[PDB]
Amino acid sequence: GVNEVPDYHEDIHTYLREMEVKCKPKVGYMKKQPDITNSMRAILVDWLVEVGEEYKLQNETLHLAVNYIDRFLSSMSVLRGKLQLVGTAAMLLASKFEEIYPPEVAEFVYITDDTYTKKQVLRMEHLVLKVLAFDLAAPTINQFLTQYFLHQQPANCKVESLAMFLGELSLIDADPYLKYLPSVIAAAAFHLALYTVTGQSWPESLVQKTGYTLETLKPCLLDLHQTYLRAPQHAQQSIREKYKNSKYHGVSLLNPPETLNV
Amino acid sequence: GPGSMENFQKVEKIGEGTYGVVYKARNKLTGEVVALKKIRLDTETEGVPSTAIREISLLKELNHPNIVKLLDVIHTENKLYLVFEFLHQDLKKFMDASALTGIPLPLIKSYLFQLLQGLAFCHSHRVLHRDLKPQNLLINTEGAIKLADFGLARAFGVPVRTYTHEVVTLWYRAPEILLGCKYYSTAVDIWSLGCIFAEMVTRRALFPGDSEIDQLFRIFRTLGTPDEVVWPGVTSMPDYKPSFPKWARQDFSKVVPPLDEDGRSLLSQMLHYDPNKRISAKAALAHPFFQDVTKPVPHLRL
Ligand SMILES: COCc1cc(Br)ccn1
Repeated sequence: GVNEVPDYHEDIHTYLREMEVKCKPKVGYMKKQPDITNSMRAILVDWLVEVGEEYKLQNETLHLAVNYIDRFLSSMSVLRGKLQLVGTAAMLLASKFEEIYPPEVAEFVYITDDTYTKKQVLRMEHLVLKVLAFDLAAPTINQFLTQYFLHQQPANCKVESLAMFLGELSLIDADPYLKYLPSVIAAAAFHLALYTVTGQSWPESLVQKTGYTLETLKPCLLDLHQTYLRAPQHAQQSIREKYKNSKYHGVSLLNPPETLNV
Repeated sequence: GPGSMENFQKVEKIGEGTYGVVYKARNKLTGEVVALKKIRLDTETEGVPSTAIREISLLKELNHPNIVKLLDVIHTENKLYLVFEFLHQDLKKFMDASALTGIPLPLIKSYLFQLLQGLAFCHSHRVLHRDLKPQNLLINTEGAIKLADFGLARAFGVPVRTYTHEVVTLWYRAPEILLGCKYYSTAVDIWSLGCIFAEMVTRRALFPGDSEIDQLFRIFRTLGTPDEVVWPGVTSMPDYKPSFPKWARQDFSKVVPPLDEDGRSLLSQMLHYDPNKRISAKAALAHPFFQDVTKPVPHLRL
């Protein structure tokens, strides 16, 4: 029904496809950052996963913040001492956009363990807004996933949660995931989740909607399948912890498949 | 962005809100008349307001003749000026000056048709307006009408998730919001436009309640109290009570007597209880009521 906007879902999907291209970060910004690395970014994202957990924020909020951060770091060079300030303002701006009840600024100051001042957080909020030119309605993995979910026959919560999980894992690791558009990571995540749980594959009907096939998704899928296999070993564990919770059906506890036959 | 307050000469105040003050102003170099909305970040205990972040981000991407254009954003350290395309009046003020004569049927039809275009454009870009009312619809001298004030708007996902409750000025608020429903969608913007359609005809609010529960009751007395047949799920809704009086639906020719058969048809589809059956803006544009509008689609601005 209307909750799925039958009259507008195609218009909206096409528009998200256009915007994801405009909102895309520079794929190789880290090698142009003198003082920060993929590893440091991973630590930041993992931490933002914990903040969203602690403040019971929407997963959408988390995705928007990472989008803001990656875009910011594409044109602004940042000292390792200040990375967390960028992340904090990003989370704030994402929360004010996407949350019914955003945490107050002071709570954001609190989670940085008084590394920064309220004044510093609000000034980075302004800088981020300047740098992004207030373009904050960015497409996320989640906005695509939720549409892809409408193609399940029938709906399966394990599938939906697992896909969300795999999408989240991709936020952590700029190499390789900066090179994939949200819509593609989402496609990979959905197919992997579906395969893992039910044995089925990326459906015909999503080939109609998206123009993507197992062929076109294959690169991303091979990466996401590795990330899934290695996830217990990753330095960063906050997403696995989160997805043990019953809220997400404990999906981090499912066993990845050993092969995709793709 | 490429704008500077030195290029503007203020002309007069034209409005205010918790948003702040709005001035009519003139671009001293191009000649362009604009509305400046000032947001005093000066008071920034919480930094830039969420209303402004939403308004700006959402308006950036909505270029359409029937949506007011954000021309620019001047972001000083002390203040935030939104530069808008200027429109001389709002629909509420015009109706107060449309005295008793009323609005001629050609002009109602034109306005409703433009409003649907604007709204269809919003829904097509994953934006709910969530405060459609006559005060927030601007008219110009050329006969255009444009959705304005996107401070309460919101970027939605598909399917929608739970958003802020008791959104929408009360008289224009949909049954599903009033009943505390977990999820609401594009259908709430249609309801508001429905209420507004009626209001353009009569020059009086269709459901002017003075509380949530009074609002419901006025709706129920007009369209009948909904049950499982007209609206499956209704009796299961969080703020649905079995004790609700059961009013019979009055014939629709009595709700807005001057309205023709086509008008009545369109209005009934805009005011359908079931959000799932309520007409979309996109479908409503094809309704026979509009067959004979020939006012040129107004042009987009630069
Ligand atoms: C478009 O110019 C009229 C106007 C614009 C705004 Br924003 C607020 C009040 N009045």
